[PDB]
Amino acid sequence: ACFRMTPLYNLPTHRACNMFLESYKASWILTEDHSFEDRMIDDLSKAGEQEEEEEEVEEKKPDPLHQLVLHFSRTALTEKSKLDEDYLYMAYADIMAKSCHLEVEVSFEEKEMEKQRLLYQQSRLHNRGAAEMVLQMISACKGETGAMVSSTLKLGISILNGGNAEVQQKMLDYLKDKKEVGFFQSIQALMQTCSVLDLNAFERQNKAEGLGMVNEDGTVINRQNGEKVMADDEFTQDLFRFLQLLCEGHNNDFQNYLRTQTGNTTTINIIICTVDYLLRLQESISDFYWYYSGKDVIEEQGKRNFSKAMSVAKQVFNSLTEYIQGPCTGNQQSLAHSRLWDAVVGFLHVFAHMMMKLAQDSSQIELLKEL
Amino acid sequence: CMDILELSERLDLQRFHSHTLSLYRSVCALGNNRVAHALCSHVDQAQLLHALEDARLPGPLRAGYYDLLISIHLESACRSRRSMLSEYIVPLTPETRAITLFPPGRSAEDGPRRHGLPGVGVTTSLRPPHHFSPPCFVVALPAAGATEAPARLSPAIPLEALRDKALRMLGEAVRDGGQHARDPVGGSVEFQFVPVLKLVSTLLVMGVFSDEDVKQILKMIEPEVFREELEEGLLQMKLPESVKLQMCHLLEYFCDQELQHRVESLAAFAECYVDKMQGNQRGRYGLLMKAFTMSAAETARRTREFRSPPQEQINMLLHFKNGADEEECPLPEEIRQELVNFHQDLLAHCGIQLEHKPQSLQELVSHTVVRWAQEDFVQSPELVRAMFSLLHRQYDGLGELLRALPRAYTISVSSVEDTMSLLECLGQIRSLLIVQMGPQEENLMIQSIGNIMNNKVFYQHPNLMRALGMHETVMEVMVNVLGGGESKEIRFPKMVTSCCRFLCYFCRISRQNQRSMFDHLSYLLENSGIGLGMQGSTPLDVAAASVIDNNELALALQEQDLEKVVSYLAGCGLQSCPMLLAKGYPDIGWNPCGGERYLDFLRFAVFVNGESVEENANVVVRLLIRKPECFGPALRGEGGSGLLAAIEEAIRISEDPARDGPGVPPEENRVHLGHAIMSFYAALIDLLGRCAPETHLIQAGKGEALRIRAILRSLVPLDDLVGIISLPLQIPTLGKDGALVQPKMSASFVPDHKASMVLFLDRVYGIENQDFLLHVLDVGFLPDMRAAASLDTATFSTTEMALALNRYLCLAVLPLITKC
Amino acid sequence: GVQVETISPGDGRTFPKRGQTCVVHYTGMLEDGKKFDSSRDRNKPFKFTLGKQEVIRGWEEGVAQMSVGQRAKLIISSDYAYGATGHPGIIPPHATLVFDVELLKLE
Amino acid sequence: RLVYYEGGPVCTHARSLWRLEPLRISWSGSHLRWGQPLRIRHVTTGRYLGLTEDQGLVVVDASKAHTKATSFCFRISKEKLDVAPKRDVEGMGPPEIKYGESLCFVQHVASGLWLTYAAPDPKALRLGVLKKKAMLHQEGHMDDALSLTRCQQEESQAARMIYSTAGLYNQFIKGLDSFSGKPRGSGPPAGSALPIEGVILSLQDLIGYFEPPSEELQHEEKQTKLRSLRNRQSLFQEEGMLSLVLNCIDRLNVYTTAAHFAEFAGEEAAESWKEIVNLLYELLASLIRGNRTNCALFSTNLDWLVSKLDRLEASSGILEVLYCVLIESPEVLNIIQENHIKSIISLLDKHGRNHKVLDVLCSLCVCNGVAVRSNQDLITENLLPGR
Amino acid sequence: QATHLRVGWALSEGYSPYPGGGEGWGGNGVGDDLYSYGFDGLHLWTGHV
Repeated sequence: ACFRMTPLYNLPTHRACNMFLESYKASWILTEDHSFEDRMIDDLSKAGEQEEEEEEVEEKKPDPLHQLVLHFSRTALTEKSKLDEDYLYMAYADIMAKSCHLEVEVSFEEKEMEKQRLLYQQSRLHNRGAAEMVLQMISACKGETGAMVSSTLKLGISILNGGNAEVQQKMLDYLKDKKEVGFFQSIQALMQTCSVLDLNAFERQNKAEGLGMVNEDGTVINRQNGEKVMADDEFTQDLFRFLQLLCEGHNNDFQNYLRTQTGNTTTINIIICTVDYLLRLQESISDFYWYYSGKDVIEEQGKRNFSKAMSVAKQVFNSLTEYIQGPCTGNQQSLAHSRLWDAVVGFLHVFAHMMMKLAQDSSQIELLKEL
Repeated sequence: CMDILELSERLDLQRFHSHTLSLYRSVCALGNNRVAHALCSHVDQAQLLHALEDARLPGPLRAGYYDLLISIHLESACRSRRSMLSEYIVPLTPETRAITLFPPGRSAEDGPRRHGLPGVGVTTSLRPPHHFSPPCFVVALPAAGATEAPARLSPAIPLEALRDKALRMLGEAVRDGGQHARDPVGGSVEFQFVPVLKLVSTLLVMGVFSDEDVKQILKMIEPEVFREELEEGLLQMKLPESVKLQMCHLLEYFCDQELQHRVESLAAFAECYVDKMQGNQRGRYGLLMKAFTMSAAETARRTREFRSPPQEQINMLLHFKNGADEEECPLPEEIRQELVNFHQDLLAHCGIQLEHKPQSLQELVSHTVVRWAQEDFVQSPELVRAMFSLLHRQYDGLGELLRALPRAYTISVSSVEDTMSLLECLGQIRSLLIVQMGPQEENLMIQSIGNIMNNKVFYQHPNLMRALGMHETVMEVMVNVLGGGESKEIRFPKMVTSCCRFLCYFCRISRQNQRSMFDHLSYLLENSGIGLGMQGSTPLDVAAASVIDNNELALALQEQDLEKVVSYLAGCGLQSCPMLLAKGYPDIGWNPCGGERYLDFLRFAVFVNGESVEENANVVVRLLIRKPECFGPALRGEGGSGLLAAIEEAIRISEDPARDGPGVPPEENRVHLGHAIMSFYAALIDLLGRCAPETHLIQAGKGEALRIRAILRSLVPLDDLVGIISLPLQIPTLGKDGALVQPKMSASFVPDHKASMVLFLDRVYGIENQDFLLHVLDVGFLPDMRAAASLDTATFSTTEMALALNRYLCLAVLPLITKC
Repeated sequence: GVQVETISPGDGRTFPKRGQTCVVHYTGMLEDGKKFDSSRDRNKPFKFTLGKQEVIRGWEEGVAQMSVGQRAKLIISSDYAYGATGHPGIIPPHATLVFDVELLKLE
Repeated sequence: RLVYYEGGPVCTHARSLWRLEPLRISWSGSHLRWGQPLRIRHVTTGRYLGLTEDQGLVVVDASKAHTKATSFCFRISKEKLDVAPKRDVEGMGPPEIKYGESLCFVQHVASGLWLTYAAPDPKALRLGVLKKKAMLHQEGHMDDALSLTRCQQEESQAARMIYSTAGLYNQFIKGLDSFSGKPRGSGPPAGSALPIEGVILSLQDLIGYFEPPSEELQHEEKQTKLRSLRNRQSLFQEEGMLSLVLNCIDRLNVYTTAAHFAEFAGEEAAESWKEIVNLLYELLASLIRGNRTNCALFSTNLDWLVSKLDRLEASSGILEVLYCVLIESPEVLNIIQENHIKSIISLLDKHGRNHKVLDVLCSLCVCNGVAVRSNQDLITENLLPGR
Repeated sequence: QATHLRVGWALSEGYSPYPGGGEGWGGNGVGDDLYSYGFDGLHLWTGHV
């Protein structure tokens, strides 16, 4: 409160120094923006003095970027029980992902030039084994969530953005040539670990926030515990975006492959796995609506959780649309004979009632637009 | 005997002797300083120093002797220093105040492109010294007990002479490589360079080289880049991949020195700037108070800053990166400009703020790594990994500082000695992470834990302890010994007992410490399946300490963890204790002692600060009803005898030997089965009473609260509670002549058992009727009050039963009568 | 017990007394002639205070029996050197030790 | 002899593999059809699922596996519409049943009973048992349908190899026990003949089978071969071939030399004693090499291995086995004792200066970057001071 | 190592001490074999004893 009047000038010099270091790192160093990824990739992708060395050998030696990708591929292919967290791999995967930028009225010429620039940036990586590396790392994670698989998925999305047909072809050829069930087993495990709206977690978070501020912010924890509801929504969106980009452009071969892997000893139906996740998410959203139905106005935190769930649902709908569009008749049949209709029925119920409820207060216009 | 140089042609003897050297290296590996001292008698200092210089020695023997010298004399010190080299505890001394990012130079005192030579200059980060003892095999052998003597230090070897020899040999190797002879020392360039480079790297990391020595090494690496304000450098010579790996190690050391220098410069600037900021805030406060209240609202808005936490004040005062008005940030413009200039200097040093000759360490490393990768398809994965780690550090220099700062910490000059002692103890504990636990290691661990817990810096700098990761290291040691032979009765119980005393206190030191330990709850709950026979503190106690009286953490608890604990409780309620069966106790068919421990962890989770956490209480109640075996054989639906019958049967068991214990004893027979059963049921009733909902929720008529209370009322009848409360206690008496017939508290029915019944009765059923109040007073409370009053004589006043009765009356009974 | 056999003569008068710091150069061997210790290998004289039970009993008696500048061979039985335990990894159990000691100076 | 529904690691072992055998020789590899009668053979034991009038559902021997007892069929549904019969076809036929997708009920043809699970007996779940005895019942439960899952060619080959190898080595052990304690004097061996040639050929074949991959291979290929090798070692160990090899080694170790063996088995048999012993030790090393799980099994019977180091017929092989065990298993390192270390040092004393013995000696000193101070101290105290 | 200095007699056919290694711990001189007989001030040396 007021009378205590805790001034910074009374702190001992070393306590003040530590506080200053924390604050300075948080506000000045962290906020600084340095873009070295493009320069790094450009420097690493250059062979040196090839003519002087007279590399007349038909098989040219890999350049530094190629060797880096090969090293990470070897690490992924090593036979181990689990994939150890590797700060080096995570950093270089982030660098490679950032190297592919994915950047009013834009002229047709400008749009085509941007597409070509992105294609060149993605070819820099997929000409050096990046696609196979991504597949190998996903397989090696063995269904365990974490920073390694998050970085792998982000890299895959970066090299697949725009529906890169060449990358899709390389990935499909690698998968069909290796014939390993590990990749889709890992994908299925990750999809099953993906989370949905949790009302017990929501109530716990509300109570934690309600807990008041008695002591000083340093001594107290500021109740800044990470989000408890849909804490991995970014990972879920990345996983389903990767699956969508595998089929973007109506790639019939890979659309069929996602349903049935003919060459493998066992097959996993990723279309049905996606439908099952959508059903879980729909049930969670229906629970949230029932929780809020009696209340007159949805508060800020409830709106935020609704919005996160709706973004995830949007991504899942886009993934299913990509699976079936073209059309892939096999995928159309597989979806028609699945639990998709129940999910659509539940979603229609929620949509109708949330429309009618949100229309009654203009403070929820953004939520209504998203819905 | 023959000349050892004949092993160049006698290849079987050469192989056997090289493997003998490997065996020497391995019998002393990872801190066996006693065996290193022993090996000093088989390969003496003169032999090792002669082998270092022998140019005719076959390559395997040369490498083996270099490695043997390192293992005997330097490995332990190098490892201990390397463990500490990742933390920056900067004391606020004049040398620290003097440290600056860029060297004071004619071009400018800070800012100029030219860095100082890496690894050369003043560094103030605390690093405990090296400790060695002289080899000598005529001293009297300490005839004290085994596994208790002070740990042996590494045998000493003259370090200044060793440094000079290493430098001279490296220079000779560089010259010879430049000359390109046909008889390399050791038979190959790799066998000529790798050993001396390994020795030099070890000595560098140990930090024994002086500034002149470091300058010589830098000039050997690259004469042009590291010229001081022949011409062929190691980095520019053609070398095998192993030599490139050693060069990468040297470059790693120098890059680490640059990072440390940046951290220390930042700390020094932080000291100066924070002093200026505090001095300015003092003046602003003085002027604000002196003001004759222009506007009360203005005064309140101004003091809004000074009535805020210091961390928030600092954040507000440092929020002028993109400009700010004197109201948003009252910091003066001059003080802002100082920080702006320092930030520019830091960016320039890291290279962020913007010649084929490198001219700098960063550019040299980048060019070298890229050139190697361009020149060859590197075959060694270790070399590839080192190359690209170095390249990443060069390209992202600000990120390295950002990831290093969490491990930086400033301390006052008066804390330096105690911090050094604490660092030595932590070094010993960390060294114990690479050796199978034994008696000597157990004693060392216990002593180090005691010293740390007696050190003041442990209590005053919990953030420093967390940054050092003390809790994680101690937890890892404890879990190693626990997991090792999990089925077998775990050895070294005393070490695990200390492993709480330390950690189970670490949680209590501060809330952030509690949160950090809570982050490992599943780990502790995973390893908590064993214990009991501990008869001390346990990982389950660590788990309870993490969630104790902390509302935020109790709410952050996970249903998975609660389900794990409930499953353990179900196991305890279904199976007997193998240890008790072995010791010879009767087979009652379940494990009250373990059940009590698990119920106890649940009680802390359900109730925080004298109130029930509904979120956890409902979950716990539902899990318990879904696994009815958790209620004990008495509360079983079909064959259950009821709580009152269970307690009476337990009393009979206690009275009758041959059913209460083995009947064949350190703690007077250790476990008594009657008391164990009574304690289990008391703990269960206490847990259920604490899971009962709050009166305000009941008044508001919440459906969930009413349902939970109804479930609890159905589980426990009121008549059973009243009967247990009415059961008589054995009071101390005077028989014979002066014979105090005191009940054995640890083996009989005690008031602590009735306290839980009273708690359940008051929280679940509640007293609301005068007739019921009078009935319970007449049958259960008044007799115990009269007994406690009668035990107020001078002889019985301080008896254990009298004190227990006083505690029971003053904690359960009398408060209830006051409420009613 | 310890037997002392002169190798080179000393001064003949200056003997160590209790509480003095004897500085010596020695080479230790087992009875069969195997070397196990030597201060000359480390190139540093060994210093020890007489009467503080720092060294083995055989040394304590033999060096006291010597004069400054004297070199002598000390033959020490097991009970005087290390007894049954020995020095693990260096000296076997029940080993007789032969030392070649030289008393450089007294301080 | 009993059949269970079991879950967990067993789903990757060889005891859960069954061969479907239609009641015909011609076109027995045609597409499986609903209602088509067939036998179900357990691969690793060679026994047939069947209904016995006394024991109910069991696996019977091939000699007792007549069609009435052991003929089963797959049904799409439990409806009583099996009346409609079908004739055989000379060809691959029409595809009816699919892997994974199709859900099939198993019916005993002769009795019409359904393959189901016995009502979970009490106290077994309480102990922790999670396997349900399978039975043949008149009605069954709604969740009786089974899904047919394909197994890898490597797994099926390993299962058949386990079956044949177990048969051969059991016959060998019985042969040895036949004359265990019956000296022949000067007459005939006085026992049953030994399959010496078969045993030798089988041991050589299995050593080649378990050969570790060549070092000069591309990383990917080497990793795949290592994975396959580990899986095969695990399959054999789980089916119990390690115990069989150890039993053979015990029976042959009872004898101290080829002549001592000949005194009981005859000169012809004794001419292969040394070769068989060496091959058995090589197979043991191949079976445990690089396999932490297999190597850890010796922590209980380390004396069994250390006590054989001084046998002169297969010293190098025994040392190789010990080397593999110590290289892979920290559990053995944590139970090593002074007498074991002294035996290993006596190996140096009695066989000469062999660097493999030193390699063994400080495979005991450190393992996976963790040191055992007791082992280090014991080696230092027992090897160095003698000089 | 202590300086070596011995005086005595040796037999022509048989006393051939080569530099370097040899009997015992090397450094073979007078009295280190059974072809030579030496004196060193304190000891009579023969047969390396």
